[PDB]
Amino acid sequence: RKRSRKESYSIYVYKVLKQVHPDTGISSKAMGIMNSFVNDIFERIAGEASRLAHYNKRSTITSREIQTAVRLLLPGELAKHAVSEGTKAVTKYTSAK
Amino acid sequence: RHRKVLRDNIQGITKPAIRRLARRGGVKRISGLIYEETRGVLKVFLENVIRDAVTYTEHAKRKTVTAMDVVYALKRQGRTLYGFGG
Amino acid sequence: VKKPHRYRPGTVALREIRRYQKSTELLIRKLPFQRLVREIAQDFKTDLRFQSSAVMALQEACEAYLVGLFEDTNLCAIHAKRVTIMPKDIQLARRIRGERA
Amino acid sequence: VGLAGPQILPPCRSIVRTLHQHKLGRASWPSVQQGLQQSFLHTLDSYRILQKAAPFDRRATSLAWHPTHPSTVAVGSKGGDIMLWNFGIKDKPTFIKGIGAGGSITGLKFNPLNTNQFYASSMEGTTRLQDFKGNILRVFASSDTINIWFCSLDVSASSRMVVTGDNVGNVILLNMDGKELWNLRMHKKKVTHVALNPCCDWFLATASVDQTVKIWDLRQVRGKASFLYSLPHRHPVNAACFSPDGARLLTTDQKSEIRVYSASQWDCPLGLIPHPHRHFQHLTPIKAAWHPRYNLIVVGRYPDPNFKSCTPYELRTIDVFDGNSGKMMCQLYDPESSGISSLNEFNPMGDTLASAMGYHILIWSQEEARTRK
DNA sequence: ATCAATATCCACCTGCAGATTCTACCAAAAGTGTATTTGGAAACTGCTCAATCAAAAGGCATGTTCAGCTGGTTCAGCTGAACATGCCTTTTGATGGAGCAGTTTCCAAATACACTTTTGGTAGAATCTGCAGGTGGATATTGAT
DNA sequence: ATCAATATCCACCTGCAGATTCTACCAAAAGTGTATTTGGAAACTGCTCCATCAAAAGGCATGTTCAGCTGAACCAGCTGAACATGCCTTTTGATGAGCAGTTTCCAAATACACTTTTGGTAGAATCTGCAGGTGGATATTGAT
Repeated sequence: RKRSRKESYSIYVYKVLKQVHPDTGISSKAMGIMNSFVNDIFERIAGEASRLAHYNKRSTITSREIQTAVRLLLPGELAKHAVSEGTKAVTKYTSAK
Repeated sequence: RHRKVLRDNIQGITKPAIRRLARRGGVKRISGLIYEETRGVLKVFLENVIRDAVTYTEHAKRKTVTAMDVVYALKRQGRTLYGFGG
Repeated sequence: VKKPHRYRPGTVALREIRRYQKSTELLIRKLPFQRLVREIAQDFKTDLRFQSSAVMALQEACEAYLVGLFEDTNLCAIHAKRVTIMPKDIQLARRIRGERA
Repeated sequence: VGLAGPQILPPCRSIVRTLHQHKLGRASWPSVQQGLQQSFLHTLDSYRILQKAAPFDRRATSLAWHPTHPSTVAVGSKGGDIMLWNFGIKDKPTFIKGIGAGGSITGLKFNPLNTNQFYASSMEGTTRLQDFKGNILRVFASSDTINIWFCSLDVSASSRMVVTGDNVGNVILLNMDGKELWNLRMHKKKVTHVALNPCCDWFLATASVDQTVKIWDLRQVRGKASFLYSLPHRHPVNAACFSPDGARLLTTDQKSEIRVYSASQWDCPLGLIPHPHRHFQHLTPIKAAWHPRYNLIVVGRYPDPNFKSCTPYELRTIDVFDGNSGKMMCQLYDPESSGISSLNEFNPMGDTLASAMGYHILIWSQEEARTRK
């Protein structure tokens, strides 16, 4: 009866997939790939933010730091669009409390 | 009798398999001396990675090498691997 | 028909290129690779065991690495107005990446 | 190690004269038994010519010798299929089938009384007594619930007792007509082998996966591990078999070891015979055996690249060691039989050896005699 | 071999930009004690690993061909290192004089933390359907007379 | 150039291996409220940075000249692809312990508050190795 609990990002990837291509499915291996990919990007960004924080003797990670790290790690137009989405997200979240 | 299959070692990584691998890279024509050198190269790569993996294994007081150890050992060499967790 | 039908040198290699590039299955057999890993691991630490997926992951990593190496090798070869890769090409590529040994 | 091999010679000193020395009364019997042990080893290096072969279906699990007659033997399969076979008869020996899948016979001794009978222990969960014609005479005990079955079995006639082991940790002890006063638990896990001493009647041995082997007193103990002795191990145990004389207990593990325990202070061992008989799932577990009239040991070798071999040549072969010394004296080998000799058993008679390999049964008697007119 | 022209390296000197040493002192280290958390030795258990034998599927070691690739030879350009000359962008070195890096205050914003109450993410039992595989037929790419 | 060979694409058919949908339930996420930081505005200062001038000055722009280099035809030979074969490796299915993975629990390990030193560091006061200078002995180079 003993049973563990392993979390993932699967269900959310499935949601996004159904949003962009309703008549399409995805296999377990690829979902695992996407899971590992998400984990990798998460680790890179958080580590980079940490390094920026530590270099400026600031003890708080904010949206600003994330934005900076994004501009550092990713190239060009991808950065700009993603940054747009992030800013839009913050503007929506901060208003409709 | 002397088989020890061809060396009981890397030489089981047979020639036509290396040929197929070179075919994946778009290559058309291969020299006869390539094979052995490639094998040596392969060994070195494996050696380094396996060493690191075994080291991770040694830290947890296990006798079973898990996939995670291979992933991390590959990540430190700048050859991160996706699709096996992490 | 009298004589066996015979393709010219190079064509079948190209056919192999397209066929293997279109697919994704692993080209090396499991068992020899298992034995190789087991031998090398035995020389560092004794009576180790290996999960199957770890062996699979090593297989994927090795094949991807070799594919990349042959790619750079082929470019170096083309640079010298040849079509035949040779050991010194591989040595050149690995020396440039810094994968010294 | 050494002293015999593919290249090295068996025979030590040429002391045969001692027989007449015994006729004079000077030299003692044990020295003579030593010399004739030597003789048997010498002629055993000419057992090399494999006499006979015999197949049947899926897998071998147990072996047993007809006590009175030399050339007759019984064997038990993975699928409850029993065979009885006699040599020099040519009457196409006798067979009996079972379910074939989950009915693995795991123990088999002949009937000391009615030679056409036999006891058996079965994966079905029924320690039975049954005839070579097929008729089941009597069940003796029962699981009464599947997925819990027996593994070990042995009997004694001088005391008229039967003993059997389970897959969880408990041992049962019956009379030859039922009348069960037992089924107290002895161990924590499966009981791989178990046996009774022949020269006394009333101390017992059992071995288990618990890394422990235990010596009991079946009339005196009743208190659920109010046992007599308990010997520990580093690994599990595949078999614990007594001597015929009763003073030397032999034990054989699953990883890499053989141990000789003595009458004198069961706890400590006399000697360790390191030798690989590594355990594995589909393989039949290996069972050392005594030779009834000497101080020899006979074992099947299953090489291991990780076992620290003293000898540089490691083949798939049958090894023969000395009991009260520690080192080896002979090695039987024959290609066309590169399988792994799971089981090996000598006759009570002394002129024959049987081997049970995967899907194969082998007979190793000598041959190539001279002729009559 | 043998002889002139510059380039490199040894020997000997000398004063100063950088190195080393000597103060004062103040932000870390150590001690002590007490509060908090944790890693590792026992009890279990359910997935997974270790490797044999028999029967069959698929691939590889070998040995026979022969097309075209390598690689050495020779040769017609060509173009890129040496080196002269004259002028000019840079070094150095100084001075001013604005602006920013970095400190110090401080307080209104922000967030960690201790609970309490909802809730959706995930193991596991019932459906399902796209694709692996298989059958069959039509076009494409090689290559010879 | 046109005909056979063979490889490969493409239409059509079927059942099953993952794909997909439906329960319980519990670790996880939101809400109150409070304790506790903490990062940005304001006020100052002195370090460092930026626009100018001037006197060389070593270095850069340009123009010759020719000795070595880069390719381009050509060909011997070699060496490695195509293919056939038999054979040998590899695959795949038969229904035991070992170890990854939990759960307890407490003896050891270590965070946190405060005081007592004390070693590290900025800046003043000496040292000195080595960057410049000078002079002469070979060491390369290159023509003859």
